Amino acid sequence: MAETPDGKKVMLAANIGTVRDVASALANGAEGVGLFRTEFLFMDRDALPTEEEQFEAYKEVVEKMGGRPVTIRTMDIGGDKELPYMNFPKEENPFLGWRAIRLCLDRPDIFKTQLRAILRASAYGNVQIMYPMISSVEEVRKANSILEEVKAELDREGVKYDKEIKVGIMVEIPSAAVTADILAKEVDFFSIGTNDLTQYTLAVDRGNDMISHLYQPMSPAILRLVKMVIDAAHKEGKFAAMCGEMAGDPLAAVILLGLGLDEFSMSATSIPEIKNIIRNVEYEKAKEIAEKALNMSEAREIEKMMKDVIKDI
Amino acid sequence: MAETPDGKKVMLAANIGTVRDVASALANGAEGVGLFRTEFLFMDRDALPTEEEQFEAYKEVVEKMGGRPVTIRTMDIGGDKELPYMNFPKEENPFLGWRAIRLCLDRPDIFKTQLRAILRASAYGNVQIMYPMISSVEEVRKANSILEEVKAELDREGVKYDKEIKVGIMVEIPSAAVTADILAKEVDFFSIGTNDLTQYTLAVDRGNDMISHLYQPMSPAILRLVKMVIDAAHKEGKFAAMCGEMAGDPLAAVILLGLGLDEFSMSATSIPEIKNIIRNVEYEKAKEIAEKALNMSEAREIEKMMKDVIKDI
Repeated sequence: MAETPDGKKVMLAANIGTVRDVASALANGAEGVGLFRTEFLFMDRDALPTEEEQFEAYKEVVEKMGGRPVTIRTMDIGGDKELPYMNFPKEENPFLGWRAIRLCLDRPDIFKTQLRAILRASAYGNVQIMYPMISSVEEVRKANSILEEVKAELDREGVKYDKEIKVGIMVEIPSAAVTADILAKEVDFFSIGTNDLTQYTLAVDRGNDMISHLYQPMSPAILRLVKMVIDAAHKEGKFAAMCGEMAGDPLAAVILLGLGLDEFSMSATSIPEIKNIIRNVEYEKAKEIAEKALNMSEAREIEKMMKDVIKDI
Repeated sequence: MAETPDGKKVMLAANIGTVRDVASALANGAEGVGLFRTEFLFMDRDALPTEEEQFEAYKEVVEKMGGRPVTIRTMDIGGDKELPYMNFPKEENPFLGWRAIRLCLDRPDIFKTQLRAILRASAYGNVQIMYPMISSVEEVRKANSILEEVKAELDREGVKYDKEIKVGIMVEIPSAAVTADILAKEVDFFSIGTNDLTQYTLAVDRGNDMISHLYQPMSPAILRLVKMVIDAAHKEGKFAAMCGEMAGDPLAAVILLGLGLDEFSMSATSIPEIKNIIRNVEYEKAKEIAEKALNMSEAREIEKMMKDVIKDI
């Protein structure tokens, strides 16, 4: 398992986007699913996914992971996507628009269908709910209110769910990182989504060819937001995960270990590589390295240092 | 002067978008021009503004201000605006795209023409340069390198500029606030652009009516970034300004004052109103109100508190 020579234990989980992916996740040592993307259930179809179709998908993954935690992220879709049954409005900047949790709060019918399926799946294993695109504690409160509604609905129908199901949020909007202490009081965990956190924090559309060079997850700015979220989570006794691609990056492994990240979630094939690094760097050394990294000025300084750290393999 | 009874002074400046705006600024008691928007020189024309046209504009504002500091912001335009001669690319998210300083560093011929006019204008008064849409220190250093190249050009041409000319940045990308301590080593001042800082920090397009209830400049997240910038500037002996619309908002005046903001730049008409608030609130009391505002969790609590604070003045 991923434990430093001096005894610091971390959890390595897998990001998946379909029911099939569980096989590779376990074969590569995944202790759980830190990010189950549910977009496969909504894309390339002409009507919304029914509760039962969603339930069967969630159920199969939850059972095949054999009690390991499965963090299911609710729909993270906006008008930038091709969905004919949705009818999205015209948006000049879709990435800053009506999408994901914002759409769900305005379309409770979609949101409750997915929550009902996830909750019913939690009766068969270890399930966690994760909201995307959270900007403020007020949104989490509204989301959790509809979640309690669905619980009450299933209660009235005689349908079982895990009453202790944990609910967390993707931390991908900068306001969520800067107010992590506030959010920490309302959620059971954070998962740092560095992919979009980098895009919003630097104001850089990764899909834009002309400013690609400005997209730098390994930047002083994002690593300071990472530390912000981890510390706020720990101060409230909650655990901090990361499902962005940084968690699978060997150059970031030692920094994240040093910052006290509880859970690395990544593409399954990256798990053995990160595990090896964790097992070959003391937690006390990693803390020093993360401390140096967070006092650096430019992403290049950090890259060179970590390259030298990985070089010492 | 805008000074609290117990002796805390702040500088009240004016935002302007044309040359003629300077008269109103002086008439309202502006101690400077905290933001000279230069978009008027680029918009609604068929060709780039020449150095001499820009120079004559900058020079007149600088002279009429009579030695008061004039902060001139370089071009802040992207493909969201219609400018045929710029040949902007089609972009999915223009606000996250190739604009302002990112364009200037890719098109230094445009950048140097404007910097040349600004530098020449500084021979006639108190001029300061401000870069928009800075996301990293790497960008500031790339922009300053071009500035020094322009200084060397003027030198060998025998043209005069203020060799002590101060250079600062707009703080509107979240990463710039999170790395203020790093940026403070490379700039002479910050100016907080709360308008765009709010949209980026919350990942909300203010122009999106469907989610415009999420646009909240007076949220904990934004005010915490403001404090971040102010503290970082002061640790390096620099001053922190705000030209975003928050600086002209009477509700924010006491918080901004309490956080230690050095300079309030606003539409000239708003200067007397903010001045009256500053002079009728004790700095010691303002610090406590700011501390409370930053410990709060919703934009509702803060605005509700501030409304009472400035009714009781």
